Amino acid sequence: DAIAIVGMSGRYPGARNVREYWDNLVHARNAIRDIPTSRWDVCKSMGMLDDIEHFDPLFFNIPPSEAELMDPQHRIFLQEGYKAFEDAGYNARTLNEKKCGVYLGIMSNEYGVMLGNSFAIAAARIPYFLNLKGPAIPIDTACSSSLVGTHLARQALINKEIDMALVGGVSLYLTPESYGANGFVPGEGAGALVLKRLKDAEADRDHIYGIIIGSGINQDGKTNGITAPSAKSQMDLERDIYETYGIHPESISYVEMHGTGTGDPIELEALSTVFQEKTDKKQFCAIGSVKSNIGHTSAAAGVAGVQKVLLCMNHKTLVPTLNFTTPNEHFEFEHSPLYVNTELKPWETADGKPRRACVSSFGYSGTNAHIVIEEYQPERSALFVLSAKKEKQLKAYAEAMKDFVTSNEDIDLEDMAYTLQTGREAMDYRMAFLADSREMLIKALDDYLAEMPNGSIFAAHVKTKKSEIKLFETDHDAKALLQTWIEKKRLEKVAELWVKGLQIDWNKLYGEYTPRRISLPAYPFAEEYYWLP
Amino acid sequence: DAIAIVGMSGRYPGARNVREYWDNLVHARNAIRDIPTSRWDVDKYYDPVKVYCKSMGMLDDIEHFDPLFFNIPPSEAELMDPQHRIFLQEGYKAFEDAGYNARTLNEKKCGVYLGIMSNEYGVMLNGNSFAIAAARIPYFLNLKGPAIPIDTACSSSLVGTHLARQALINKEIDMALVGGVSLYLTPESYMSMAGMLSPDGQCKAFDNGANGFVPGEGAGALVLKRLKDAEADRDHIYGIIIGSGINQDGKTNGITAPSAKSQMDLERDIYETYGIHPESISYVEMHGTGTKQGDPIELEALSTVFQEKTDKKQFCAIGSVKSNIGHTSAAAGVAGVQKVLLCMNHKTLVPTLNFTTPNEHFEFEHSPLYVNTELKPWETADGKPRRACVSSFGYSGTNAHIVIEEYQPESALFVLSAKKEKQLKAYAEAMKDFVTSNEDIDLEDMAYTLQTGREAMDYRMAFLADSREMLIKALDDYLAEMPNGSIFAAHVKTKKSEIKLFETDHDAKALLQTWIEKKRLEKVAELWVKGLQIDWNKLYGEYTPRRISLPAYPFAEEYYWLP
Repeated sequence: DAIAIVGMSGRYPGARNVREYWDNLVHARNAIRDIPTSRWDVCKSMGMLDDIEHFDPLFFNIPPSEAELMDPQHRIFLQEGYKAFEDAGYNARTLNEKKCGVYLGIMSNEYGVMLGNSFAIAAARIPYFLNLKGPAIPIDTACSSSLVGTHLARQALINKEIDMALVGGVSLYLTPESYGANGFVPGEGAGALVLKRLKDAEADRDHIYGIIIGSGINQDGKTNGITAPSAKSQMDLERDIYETYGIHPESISYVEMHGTGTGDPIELEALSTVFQEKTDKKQFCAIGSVKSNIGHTSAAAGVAGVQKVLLCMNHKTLVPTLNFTTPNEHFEFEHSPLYVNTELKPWETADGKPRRACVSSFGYSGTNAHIVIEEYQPERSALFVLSAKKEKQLKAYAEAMKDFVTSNEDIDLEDMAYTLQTGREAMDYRMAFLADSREMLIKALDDYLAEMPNGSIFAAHVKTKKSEIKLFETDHDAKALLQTWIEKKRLEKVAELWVKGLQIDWNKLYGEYTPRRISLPAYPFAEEYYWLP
Repeated sequence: DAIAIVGMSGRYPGARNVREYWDNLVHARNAIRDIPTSRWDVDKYYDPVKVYCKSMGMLDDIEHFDPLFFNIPPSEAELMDPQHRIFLQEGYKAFEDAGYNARTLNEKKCGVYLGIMSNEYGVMLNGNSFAIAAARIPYFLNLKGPAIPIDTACSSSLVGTHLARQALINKEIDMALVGGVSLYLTPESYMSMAGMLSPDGQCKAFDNGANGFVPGEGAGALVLKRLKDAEADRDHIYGIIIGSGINQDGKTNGITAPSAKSQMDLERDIYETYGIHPESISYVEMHGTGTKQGDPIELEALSTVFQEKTDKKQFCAIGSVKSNIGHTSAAAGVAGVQKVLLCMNHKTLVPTLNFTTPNEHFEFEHSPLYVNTELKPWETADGKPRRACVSSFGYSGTNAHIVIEEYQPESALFVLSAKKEKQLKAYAEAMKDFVTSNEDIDLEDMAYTLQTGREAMDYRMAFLADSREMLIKALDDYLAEMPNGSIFAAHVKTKKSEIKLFETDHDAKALLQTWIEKKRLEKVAELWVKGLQIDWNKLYGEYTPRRISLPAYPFAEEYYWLP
């Protein structure tokens, strides 16, 4: 039935993550810049990612020398994909042998040619690293790729062929060669979503961004030139989805258009016509395109749009679409169900109905996709733990957490700790601390970073402390003592032992109030430069 | 009230005149060819996704001109836009078709309204302004009515027709020459595709596979008069204009998009103003350019206006000659009017081409309209004259629509002359072909037309005939230079002395005057060819024949292009 989106990660022009992405959208920021000479010597504009050469190959058990031979599209998605899992609150341990499919939108080979680097391998990186067992399939339907992938993952989950799916897209523009409405400006990006059956997501107590309640794909078929759109195919696609899944156009209040700024009028007419077949209501449905902010992120276009929509729903807020002064002459808005939203405003819904939105993505090869997303409506000291594979990254992790807590005054401290305990892998470099308030939490992380002694803070490298924790691992009364500590109160003791490498049973910390996993900052990868050898 | 069309001349793809035009229409011929390299290299501009059309309705010999005929120095001819040269010829011939000549047009209050929309030749060169294009004919023939070029794109010649009509009705002019001319000289201009052109190079009017138009070249002219004047002057009348109107699309979706509402208003207002019932109309020559969004809008508009007034179904045939010749742009209106007049004259409807399956966006079955693809009799009920409309819509949004009604009217001495002997020979050839092709020609009307409705120029021939066969034989004998005692020929400048006697002597003049009545044609003939002025009216007593359409001057085919 319904598919839950339980994890997301994103890296788009002007946005290193989904929180910056949201902030940029709220403030109507445009990330399009002139192409610098460090890329190539110069349309002279692009929605660019920063530091596309950066990778943490050691994290992924990849030899540094192999990293130079990897398409950065592979490298960046590997990172974003992984972070999507961590966002959902899953780790290497909990993913091991999971029937998780990987569906990766990808549509260019630039690095391989400039020079392992097949589409087939690009999709297979994450399954190989995490020991996943669902199929790994790259999808090249051009700009519809990530949304096509979403559809396929959706169908596999519903048929119970997999129990989880990582869907995503990645697009870089590396060469000069591969490169009011007047055409589009190319964008770069990488995004991933983690999908589950809704019933599983609720039983597993995942945090849920939203649910997919309908999706479809089809073809333009014979058009006037292979890259031209078909009004009829777009209409059929949208109609068939709404009819198959019992979705009334009146229930939809936002559509993230394909909206490349070429094509535009055909898309508008199609969607308008389909809506009007079912309702007389006027100007109820806002339309936008994040391509106005970040450019045309190609294979990653679908996932960029889906993430925008989920963020909108989560904040119950509609954000401006950009570059709109006067309506396209070829379409008449006044008596349409559609209106272009250029305001930052509250996303209003009537009588506690869940917000619904659509995302469209159409490819130059004629393969179309369209999905319908519905807002999800859900029914003392804590022990904070952090770890990373190097001390430098632990420090970066602490900074990321401090920024996050500073930015989010309403964070549930118990949920956050719980996520750090159960929703992250305990790696070799460790710190832990107690806090009973936001202020104490921020102070602790500050103290850690500034190296100001603080009696609530514990840190160790696990390999150094082996002899010191053995006393607890094998003896029966030591375990009983630890269990008494963790069953339950002293937390200081649990903390000291945990940072030294002792495995803790985090479940025992909680009698019949158990907190929930929430979205937190994911691993801060080492930012090492790798390019052509 | 009514405006009589009393003369016509046309030059379209596959048709050097309106007689070939008619033949091509009857036989359902498509004139659209691939563009030859002698025009430009399509391979150097062609891209299938640059130009994406390689086809055109082309005129032949666009470089040919007879500058000496028009008192133009040969060297100036190279500097003249061929659009000007071509119209200058076609206009002049329209007058001759009507049976008017330099003498009879001198100082006439004749307006000239010329559809023209392009400057290619002038640009290539870097005299050739639109203003001068329209003014050539007035300058040559000493006409005194206003000379105005009309550029409303593809509606140009039909807007000109409306303006000429209103001037004639308001008695500001006594005659009008209306026309249009379009050539496509460069890859650049024909090019603009803007998405306009068909990749298949056909105007698929009314068809579901309509995907743009193919550019066409053409030059056409009509001579208009008030009907009352046309009847008093005993003109031959092709048809009458009984209504016309022009308007604007206004604000559309894109300045080149059409407006359903404007087309409906245009047509409705015309019919209401002039008391024309849609049921009385049996053919419409559509704008019918074969564009995907344009065609269905035109159909729906016209259908709707007809349906407001009648429940009758499928009584009005629709077609578009653009299916035959391509989209002849500024000349589109005049080409359509000329088709309709020819249809009326022959009481015949002809096929519209490239029609396989009706446009999905319009349902014909319950329409007053049907697409005619048959060569068939144009039937009318009772006594009633046939009525037809022509529509022409421009890319700039200025529309025109006229309503034409069928007109229902209540030995001989043949003389020919040209400015050079070579052209006289060509004139004799054209007449022979005409007489051969037209087995029912009235010999007395024809002679009368050659006598009174053509200028006596310097190289002359004349002969007697009492039958078609005799006429054909004489012209054959003339052409073959094989002796015939009833054929006379001379160059007038050579014969001045042999004629003077009849110009100055009182008794000679009295003898010549008796001859004209004495019933002696041989004598009149010998003298006329030598340059003697003959009072042709004296040849006729109780019965005077009527002017009819004959082949016009066959211009020298001299090549002029860029200097």
